[PDB]
Amino acid sequence: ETMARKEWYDVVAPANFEKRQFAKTICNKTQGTRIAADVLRGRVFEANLADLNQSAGEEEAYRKVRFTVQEVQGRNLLTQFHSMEVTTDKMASLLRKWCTTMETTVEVKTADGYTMRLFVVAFTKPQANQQSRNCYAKQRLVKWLRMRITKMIKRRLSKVQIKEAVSLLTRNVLSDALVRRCNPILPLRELRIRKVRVVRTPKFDAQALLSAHGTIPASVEADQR
Amino acid sequence: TTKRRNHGRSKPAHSRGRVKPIHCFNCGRLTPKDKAVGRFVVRRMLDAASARDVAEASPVYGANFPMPKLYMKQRFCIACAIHSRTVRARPVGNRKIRYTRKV
Amino acid sequence: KAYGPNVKKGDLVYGVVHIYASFNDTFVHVTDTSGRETYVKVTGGMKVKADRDESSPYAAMMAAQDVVARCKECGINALHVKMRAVGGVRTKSPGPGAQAALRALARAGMKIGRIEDVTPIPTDSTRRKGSRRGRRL
Amino acid sequence: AQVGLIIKVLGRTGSRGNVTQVRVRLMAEAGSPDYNRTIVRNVKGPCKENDMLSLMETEREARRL
RNA sequence: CACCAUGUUCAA
RNA sequence: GCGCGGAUAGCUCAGUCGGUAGAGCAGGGGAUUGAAAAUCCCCGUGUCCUUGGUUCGAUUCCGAGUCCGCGCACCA
RNA sequence: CGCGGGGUGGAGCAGCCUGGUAGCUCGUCGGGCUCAUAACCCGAAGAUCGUCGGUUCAAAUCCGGCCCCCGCAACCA
RNA sequence: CUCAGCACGUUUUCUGUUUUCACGCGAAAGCUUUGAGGUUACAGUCUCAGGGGGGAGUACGUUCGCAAGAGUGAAACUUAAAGAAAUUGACGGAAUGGCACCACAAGACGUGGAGCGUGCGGUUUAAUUGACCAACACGG
RNA sequence: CAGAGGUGAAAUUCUUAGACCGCACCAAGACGAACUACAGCGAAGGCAUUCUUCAAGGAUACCUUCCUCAAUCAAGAACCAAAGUGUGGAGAUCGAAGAUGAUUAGAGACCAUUGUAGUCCACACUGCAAACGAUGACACCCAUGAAUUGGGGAU
Ligand SMILES: *O[C@H]1[C@H](O)[C@@H](N)[C@@H](O[C@H]2[C@H](O[C@@H]3O[C@H](CO)[C@@H](O[C@H]4O[C@@H](CN)[C@@H](O)[C@H](O)[C@H]4N)[C@H]3O)[C@@H](O)[C@H](N)C[C@@H]2N)O[C@@H]1CO
Ligand SMILES: [Mg+2]
Ligand SMILES: [Mg+2]
Ligand SMILES: [Mg+2]
Ligand SMILES: [Mg+2]
Ligand SMILES: [Mg+2]
Repeated sequence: ETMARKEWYDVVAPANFEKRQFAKTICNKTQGTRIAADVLRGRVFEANLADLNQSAGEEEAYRKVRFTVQEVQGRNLLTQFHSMEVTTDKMASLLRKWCTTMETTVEVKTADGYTMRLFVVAFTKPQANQQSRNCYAKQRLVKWLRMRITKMIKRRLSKVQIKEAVSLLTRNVLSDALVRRCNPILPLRELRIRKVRVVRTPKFDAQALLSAHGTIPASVEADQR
Repeated sequence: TTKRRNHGRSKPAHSRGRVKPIHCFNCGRLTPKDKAVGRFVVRRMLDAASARDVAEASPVYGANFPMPKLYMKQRFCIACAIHSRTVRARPVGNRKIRYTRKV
Repeated sequence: KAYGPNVKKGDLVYGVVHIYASFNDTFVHVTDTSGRETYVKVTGGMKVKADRDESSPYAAMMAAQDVVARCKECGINALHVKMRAVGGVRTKSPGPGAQAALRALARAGMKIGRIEDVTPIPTDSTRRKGSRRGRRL
Repeated sequence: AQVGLIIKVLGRTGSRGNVTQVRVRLMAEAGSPDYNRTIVRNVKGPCKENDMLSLMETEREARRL
């Protein structure tokens, strides 16, 4: 039997999220020369952002968030933000044909040490009274849409920590403040941070990880039935 | 006998020299991107009989939260478009009809 | 009898089912939501004896019922679903077994979470099999 | 085998026209899970609507048209 | 999208 | 001549460790079909290499021996 | 020449019960499908096992003498 | 703040890529300020190529090339048409809509196997006196 | 954990020494999807991520300057797709040759699995395209209505 050697573990998000305990998993019992706590401590857990903050509205429903395992406290897998990505169904529906599509990539080094790319996509719109056939854009103006986005993310997310930066990427605080400043350059149908990835990490500090979870919600699977 | 002005493709005389080809969607034939007939399909994943079974067994999906779909942009060879009946041979007077949007 | 985790009878335990339908064979593969742990993988070529039936939707259905039989034993009440075609440089349209595999999990009482298509799409392509003239039939 | 009622005849199908595409309502016992369920199935033989027939595996649906 | 090659010489 | 494996219908081959043979495949029929190949369903068919001790009952347990493989032997 | 190999249905080749109208592919026949031919399908025919003897209940096989075909060798002064 | 900014709306105008639309033109297909128009009412300027189909872009000569080749480029001989665009038809293992028990389907009852009757072929014979779905119990 | 692959059906091929699948990652080389169109740029070949750079190019604006400097071209020059060649790199994927499957009467083909040269870069060579708009260049006149790209001007 293969489920005879499996132990159920529970995956906790950081303190940003409403549903802390998501995505119950398995792993082998320890044989003795290989421990479960080392096999688990690099895994990546994909979860929808609408299944975490417990407040949908079809802006959170179309983003999933990945978490990477840092520390193991018994049955809890203490994780940290790995990546966030707009789902592939929402992203392909945003393209229309006759407009134009700008794609910027900005490299951000947070004040904790996490280096990240953010991959912003933008789309032009026609005006309300516009009778034109296409509404494309000047390539002078898409390079200043791109210059202002690159300047504004490297300034807002280089002061902050990593718990604050994920709370900026979630909740659309960064994105809404990035539409409003980049709409007087070009008329924007949609500006959406498409995916963000943690690229490089600082060296593992244990006290900085436990601070990032608040109070751990105390799993129930080191148990009797 | 020039069968069609524009010669089958969206390139006029003094505009482009060439356009780099794409592979056909099922044949894999390399045809130029402006020549090859291109359809953007918005196909649903499940039939409405099959989707009703899945939406009923779903905590997420219902009449409020619609189910996703496939968005793939097919591009076909001209041999491949006739045979799959994406496109058909039309009468001589009827060939100049051009559709700017999906009907 | 049930190697499930420690919850009540009502709670939903999620895994992720990875439906992979080609035009040659359909796969139904249940993982843990990290992918690093596999509960059951049942393919459509284990249900039929002829190779032409391995892609068919009825073999996808019987493979989908063999999954639900074991996922109840492992204690998995609900599933997220990631469907895919072959993708990459290839045909990117889902096979015959795809929609009948998914319907047979809902019909068998497995609760269905969030449907997603994760077919591999390139930002630019390697050269595809077959010549400049393509496959000729 | 469940007994279903033909509520609609959708036309003669197949190559030779011997198979008939119908829409069959399943007619279960009204407290059941699969009550008032309608399926689109292929019937072999002369079939008019309101004709009951027995079904071996009701979880299949035929591909329409 | 299984396989499906060919029909002597003038003349009417 | 030492240890390992192989012997089970025409071909092919897994065995319940001492309670009776199985699938694979070929050989005769209906089905598919308008005619195919493939696919199906249906009726052949092996004293289970030779011997014993014959455990309630030996393809299965066990003692020799013929046959066939590999890797090893070796002073009339 | 010594020595070595084989002669088998019209063609080319097999043949381990010592033995199946001896087997295989092709061809020849007779019927189909086709407007017609080929392909294809359903059938049936055709062997002095080169020849003479001998072993044997039984010989293509086993032992021979012959007729052919085809090579290997055919040496050193 | 790449900000006295960005996009749009109505209208002008220059340059570019085009489209369905007046003359006119063309053997026609078609072309049409983007000419194939302004041409027997035949002259704005310059330039390159062609002279029935072949042989043949061959042979020789020469110049380039590492080579493959490239540029230049004949003749003997041979032929009564080769072409071009359209029309009408016939045909498609091209779409689309129909139909038919001399088509299938779902079936029936048989023919092909046997014996005989009769017609046809062949073989015989002194002689065994049209037709080959739409010939073969037919020329009553 | 028991098959994947591939096809019209298959079989070559991979697989209990763990294939296929699933997750995160790494390496290497190509290539820049959708947006991408009777759109732009370029003398033609041709050119599609981004950012920092180098020299240019046309159009437009102008009451700037110049003052016939022009048009077109034998000879002569420099570019010129893909394949090909030489010398070094690279070698991921597709893949002439070749090899195995299969289909076939035959299959030297199409189809499946592979696989060499090539594909890609540097520096040389070649100069062979349906190099097309099957339409030489430069001027002139030329009716109409939607649009479109860049510049300028009115509101
Ligand atoms: O250079 C132009 C010329 O001077 C003038 N004869 C004009 O002809 C038309 C004009 O056609 C164009 O319609 C276009 C709009 O759909 C317009 O283009 C213009 O668009 C404006 C908005 N973007 C301008 O900003 C833009 O610069 C400009 N290109 C016109 O050019 C019609 O609009 C009139 N109704 C009738 C005129 N005869 O076209 C010349 C260039 O095409
Ligand atoms: Mg070209
Ligand atoms: Mg011939
Ligand atoms: Mg007679
Ligand atoms: Mg084939
Ligand atoms: Mg290959």
